[PDB]
Amino acid sequence: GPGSEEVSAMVIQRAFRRHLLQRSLKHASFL
Amino acid sequence: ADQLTEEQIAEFKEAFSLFDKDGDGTITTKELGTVMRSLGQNPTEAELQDMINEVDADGNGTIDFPEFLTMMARKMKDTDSEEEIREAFRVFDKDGNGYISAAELRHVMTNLGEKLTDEEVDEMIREADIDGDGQVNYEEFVQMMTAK
Repeated sequence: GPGSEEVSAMVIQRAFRRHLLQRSLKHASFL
Repeated sequence: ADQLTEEQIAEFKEAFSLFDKDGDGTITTKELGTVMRSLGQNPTEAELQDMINEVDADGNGTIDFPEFLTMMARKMKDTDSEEEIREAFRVFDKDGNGYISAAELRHVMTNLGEKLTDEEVDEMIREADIDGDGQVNYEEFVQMMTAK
């Protein structure tokens, strides 16, 4: 499986892509 | 996880079994709003009534232990949280200073995980590098990503 460093990077990336979703609405198919 | 576990069920049984006043393995729909709040949560009357509509569909006015555990299984999720994001930065802060460099944040996003796009990286840099004055102030950047 992936490394501890790799899943830590992916947690920051997922939180940042949620921040981008609320800022820019480019993938806002949720509603 | 996206679902409940035996070690969680073993604790929820102790609370549910105090409201099992009939001894049959059931609670009422009015005790549901007691037991979920006595477990330290605080859902609304509307959220409680919507979870009742999902189990009182038979019209019996009662809830079996596994039907109550479906509500708890649906409440478990793998989604983001400040206590999860903060540890990822704390793992990368090998010096323990409470700050990292813009070079480290660029590297740990472009090399590790899936490789983040340069237009996403340069935005993640901008909003932290301005606030931490040439360093990344990750401790407050955790909040700016998930505040509501």
